[PDB]
Amino acid sequence: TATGDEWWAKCKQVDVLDSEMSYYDSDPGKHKNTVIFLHGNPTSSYLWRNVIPHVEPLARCLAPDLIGMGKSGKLPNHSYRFVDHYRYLSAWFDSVNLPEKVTIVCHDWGSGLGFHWCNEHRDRVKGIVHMESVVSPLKGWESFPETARDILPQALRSEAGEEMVLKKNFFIERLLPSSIMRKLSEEEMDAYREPFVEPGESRRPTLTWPREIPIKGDGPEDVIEIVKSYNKWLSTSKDIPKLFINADPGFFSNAIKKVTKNWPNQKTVTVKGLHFLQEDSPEEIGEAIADFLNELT
Repeated sequence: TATGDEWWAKCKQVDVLDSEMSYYDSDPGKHKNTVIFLHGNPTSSYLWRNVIPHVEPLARCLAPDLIGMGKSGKLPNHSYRFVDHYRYLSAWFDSVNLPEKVTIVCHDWGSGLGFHWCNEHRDRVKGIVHMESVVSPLKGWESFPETARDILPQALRSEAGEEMVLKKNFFIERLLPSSIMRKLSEEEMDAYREPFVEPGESRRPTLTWPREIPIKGDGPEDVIEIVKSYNKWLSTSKDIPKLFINADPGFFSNAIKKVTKNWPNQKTVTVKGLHFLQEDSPEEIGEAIADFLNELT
């Protein structure tokens, strides 16, 4: 199912600041119940292709490609830091005729952006669904999941990051399949490869993202402070219904379950998967989001 071109034929484009962003939108401009799906690294809105159909009968579903990723525009200055993504994503939020409140569904760096957007736009949030998410700064390279303890310091956050990612597409060719339980069809793999076909700066988003991970003591301090701030808000957010979709065995999920154990007003459902759990349990994730929306209403 689902070529890259079939998925992106369903998506529209919108000008955003000095560039353009691609996004899925099941109901352009409608102010009915609305859900926004945010992917992370190194994926795109394609990641949600099998989840969204379970939610669409209840809600307008939007799923943007983050700037520099999917079919969204590439930036000539190739500056793809968290604050740069948040600039373009915030403008996108203001450009797609959203209703007064929305539910955010987010994954990985999509949750970093989504949690931050929510923290800055608190009266626009009717619920948050998060999975394999960025819920806290990390204490050190020790609190990272075991399969990546060495991958993140050495290599990507090093001088060697450029050659592994920009030249040999390490995040797409190695990391992505390494945290999916099944093996992707080459159709699905080509859909993930398409935004980063050309070697060089086109792949810079997949290298800047691991360099943004908030490691206390290392940095970056600006992301560390963004994450601490929205963690503080989330941990006392009694009025914001939350659904944590726990991946078993997961990647970040074990650590997230601990960070969020006492978060008020958070329900947990568990599904099978590693980090990219949408590729192993999209049906269960979609039906859990559908249940969550019905509880909100």
